[PDB]
Order: sequence, then C-alpha cells, then structure tokens
Amino acid sequence: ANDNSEEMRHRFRQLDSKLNDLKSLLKEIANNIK
Amino acid sequence: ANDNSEEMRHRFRQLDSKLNDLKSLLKEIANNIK
Repeated sequence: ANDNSEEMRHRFRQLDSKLNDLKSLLKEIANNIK
Repeated sequence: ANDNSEEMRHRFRQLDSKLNDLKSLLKEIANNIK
C-alpha cells in the first residue's frame, strides 16, 4: 500500500504551520506598532 | 466517483485566503507606518 499524497500532504501541513506562524508574527508586529 | 484533486484544491484555496489575509495585514502595516 503506497501513495504519494500523504508526504505532500504533510508538506502542506508544515507550510500551513509556517503560514500561521507568519500570521502570529504579523499580529505581534501590529500590536507592537499599536 | 472519487478524486483527490478537490481536497488538495480546497487546501490551496484556504492557503491562498491566508496569503491574501497576510497581504491585507501588510498593507495595513504599510498604512500604519505611512
């Protein structure tokens, strides 16, 4: 049982985690300005 | 009728929505500086 969807899916989850980290940092910078 | 393109496509739309949210926040920070 082999599939390539799960590895690229895990890459999608970790890049989405990096996106949420960037969103958290931008909310932090918006709080630092304001 | 089964396909894996729609679920990764919906993941693409929601990450693109997060990208547009990051772009909106960066335009907001550019307006806050200027």
